[PDB]
Amino acid sequence: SALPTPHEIRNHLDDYVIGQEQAKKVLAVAVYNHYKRLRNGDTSNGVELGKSNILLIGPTGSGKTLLAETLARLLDVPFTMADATTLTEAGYVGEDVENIIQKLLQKSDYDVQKAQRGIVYIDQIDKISRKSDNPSITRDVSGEGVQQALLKLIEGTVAAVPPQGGRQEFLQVDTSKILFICGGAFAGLDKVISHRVETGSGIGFGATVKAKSDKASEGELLAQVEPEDLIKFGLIPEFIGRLPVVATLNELSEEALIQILKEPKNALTKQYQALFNLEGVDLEFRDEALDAIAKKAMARKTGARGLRSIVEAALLDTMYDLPSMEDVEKVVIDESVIDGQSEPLLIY
Amino acid sequence: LPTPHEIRNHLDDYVIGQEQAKKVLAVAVYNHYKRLRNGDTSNGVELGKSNILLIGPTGSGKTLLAETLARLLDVPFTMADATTGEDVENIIQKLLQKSDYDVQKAQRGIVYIDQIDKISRDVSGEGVQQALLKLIEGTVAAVPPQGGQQEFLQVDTSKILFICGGAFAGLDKVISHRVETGSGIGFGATVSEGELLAQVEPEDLIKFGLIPEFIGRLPVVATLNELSEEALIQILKEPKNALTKQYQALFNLEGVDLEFRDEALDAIAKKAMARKTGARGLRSIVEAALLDTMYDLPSMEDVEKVVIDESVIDGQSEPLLIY
Amino acid sequence: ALPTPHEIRNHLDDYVIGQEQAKKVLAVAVYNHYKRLRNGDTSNGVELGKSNILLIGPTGSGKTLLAETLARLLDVPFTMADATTLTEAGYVGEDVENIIQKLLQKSDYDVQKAQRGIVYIDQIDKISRKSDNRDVSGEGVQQALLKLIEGTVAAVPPQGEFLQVDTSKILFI
Ligand SMILES: Nc1ncnc2c1ncn2[C@@H]1O[C@H](COP(=O)(O)OP(=O)(O)OP(O)(O)=S)[C@@H](O)[C@H]1O
Ligand SMILES: Nc1ncnc2c1ncn2[C@@H]1O[C@H](COP(=O)(O)OP(=O)(O)OP(O)(O)=S)[C@@H](O)[C@H]1O
Ligand SMILES: Nc1ncnc2c1ncn2[C@@H]1O[C@H](COP(=O)(O)OP(=O)(O)O)[C@@H](O)[C@H]1O
Repeated sequence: SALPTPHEIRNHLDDYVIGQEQAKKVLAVAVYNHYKRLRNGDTSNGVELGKSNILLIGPTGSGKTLLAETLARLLDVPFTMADATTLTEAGYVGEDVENIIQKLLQKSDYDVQKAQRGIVYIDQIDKISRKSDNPSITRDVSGEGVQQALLKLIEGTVAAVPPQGGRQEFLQVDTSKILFICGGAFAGLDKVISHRVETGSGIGFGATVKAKSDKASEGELLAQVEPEDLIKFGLIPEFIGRLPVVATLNELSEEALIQILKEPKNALTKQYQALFNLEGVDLEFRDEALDAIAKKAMARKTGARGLRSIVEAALLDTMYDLPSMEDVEKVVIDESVIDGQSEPLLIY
Repeated sequence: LPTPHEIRNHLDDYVIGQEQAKKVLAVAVYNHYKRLRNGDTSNGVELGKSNILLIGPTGSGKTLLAETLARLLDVPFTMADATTGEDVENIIQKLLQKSDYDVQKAQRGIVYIDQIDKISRDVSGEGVQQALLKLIEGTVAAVPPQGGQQEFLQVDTSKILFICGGAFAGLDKVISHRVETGSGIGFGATVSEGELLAQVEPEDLIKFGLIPEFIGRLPVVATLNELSEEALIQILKEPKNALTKQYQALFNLEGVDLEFRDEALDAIAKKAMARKTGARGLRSIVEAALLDTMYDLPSMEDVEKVVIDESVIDGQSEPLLIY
Repeated sequence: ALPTPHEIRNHLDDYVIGQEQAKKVLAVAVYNHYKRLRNGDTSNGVELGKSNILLIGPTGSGKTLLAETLARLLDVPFTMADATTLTEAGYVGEDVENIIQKLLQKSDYDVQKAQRGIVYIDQIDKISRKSDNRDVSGEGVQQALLKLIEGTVAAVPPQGEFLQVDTSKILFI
């Protein structure tokens, strides 16, 4: 009945995530502390055990969704994944907040005692930010109105969930023990933080001019974030209080992309290597081709998500004639193959 | 069991004029089912799925490639539409009808979507792309088996392949300025589109309106640029299920011969292109022409053969009869 | 050889006036329906296109009249249903299977004679999809008719076990 440690869970994620050290510590410590809180259940000397949610921040295609999915594999309690862009303020045409709890029970097979001990994740949280700039009569619903509904959910209270797909029977489900991991790529947040921190100068002659912001520093700038910086973005102070912990994820570097195709077991290189291993054929991928693929990805400003297009576009012809081909034991791909000038060398 | 070369020939029998698209679907479907025969038991655990994205004009045979492929492969297949807040559960239950409410057999089925560009730029517009993201990656949806037990069956969405079909409008202008040349308005500046679509990339799709997260799930790309005029004639002659052969077979049991000269088929190509609808707007041209002939053919006696001329399509003349 | 397209148009002219083009279309589809069932799927042409009818016209144009006048001239039974009272999931309003039940009453429970029957529906616009305001009178009803039109078998209690009655051979208007 031994629970996993923060070091053990961190090593498990290293085999599926690359280039994110500070964020791994938060999820490991939070998930570790989560098991302890639910396990004790105000039975030990420690009475009224609190809760601490997590707020992930990082650019697009940085790996936020990856940590949420890979973590659920080793996680014992259930896990779900939703989006807040479709939520509405209790009555509009779009959606209801309790739909999140409905998807949670599907993973737990309608086990209330087991669902309360589960974990929940939210994606695209930046879309919830104030839209109208200190709103007017329009009564923003997609924005501010959504945060107010979540306030009680994140803190803890009973709710109502349809049993088998309704919209006259509702079951109560507490949420004080349920954890939430909100995350969404924020747009323009770097500008807001930079403008606030690095400026103490007027435009006139007498005012002194502070020399700062020499480099962009996207990774090091988000580290200096604070709740007041988010208020200018559009978030409410009450909502930020429900999410005390913060995590800053750095963008992807060129060399980082090479590691993603070699270190993790789910790398596409290992997938295609195993795709031909069943056929009794070997595969190879030289460094001359991997570094070039990273340049094509950054050139297209698509990131690691749009990386399969570069691989499948090259091996399209080879995969077509490979099944019919016989007496072929190994295939070698070169940098020229990625450009398309040459064809991958085949070993008979 | 099949091979890319074997499936290419079968597709060729019912489809023509699209050579590059055949190799794309062949290797894709081949490796897709390979993962089902052998899953995570090999060293390459958690083999990811490769979705497919078709790009071509309307009536360019986008639906036939998915529909005909489904017939060849003994697996279920349904047809979805981008018009149908989430409204994503209807697509799952729609597939179980053909599969007789089977979990494993349905999971290996394929699904097709039409008018995928209609949502690019609200819960029915851009809100649909965001919802599909999880569907095109893997999830489970409740589906009442038989309609009703008070229970539901779980059907993963990682094994089911998706083919997002559609026709992008104005995409040619986006790629021209980015790759070929910035022109169209100047004097020296240059004032088929198919060749341009081959050089398409995901970066151009972002300016079109699509979401990069949505495009990342579909690395495969297909270019059903256009259909040739002769191909239309071949479409009515090479496929065994051609409409020309249907009417020919319709009158065979009646004991009357039918004919279709080449000088009459070329006119149908002009009316088809004039409507900018492709092969879908073909029966309207045929059924509207043969309506007069079919109306009085049973009444007429001692007629063994019928000939349709080019003038007949226009309607100015009457189809020649043979006694 | 009871039906003649040249004669069927002459008979409708007695009871209907002002629609010459529409009368020609019905004579072709109606004649093609029985011409097909005379030799079912035995010809060389495989995957033959299904023959159905879609009447579209303004008010008082005679849509409902053609359905009634046709049945009188015709021998096979006829039914006149409506999409306004149809519901889904066995609700209190009505079920799609009721259309098959009424057909047998006209045919006196003759499956061989019922498969060659005609079907007519009015106010098809009512089942048109609408944005969410549950909506039972909509897409759900269309799905039942779609699987029913594409050809299937539906349970029918004989005389009020159940009987299976194919529908790929039954016409729909
Ligand atoms: N650190 C990483 N290591 C390996 N693969 C990664 C990493 N980060 C991103 N990826 C790849 O990018 C894909 C998408 O990751 P996501 O977590 O969705 O990125 P993202 O920043 O969350 O984008 P969003 O959620 O739309 S803002 C993953 O399935 C991986 O293939
Ligand atoms: N072509 C016609 N010739 C003669 N009388 C007609 C014609 N069409 C309609 N009528 C008259 O209108 C009455 C109703 O005809 P209907 O077929 O119900 O018209 P309708 O347009 O089909 O109505 P709906 O909207 O389809 S229920 C008939 O009983 C006739 O008196
Ligand atoms: N290359 C082709 N060969 C044979 N038939 C074709 C071809 N392209 C289109 N068709 C015809 O077009 C019809 C399907 O059109 P569809 O693909 O649904 O149009 P859209 O893609 O605009 O929905 C089929 O009946 C098919 O016979």
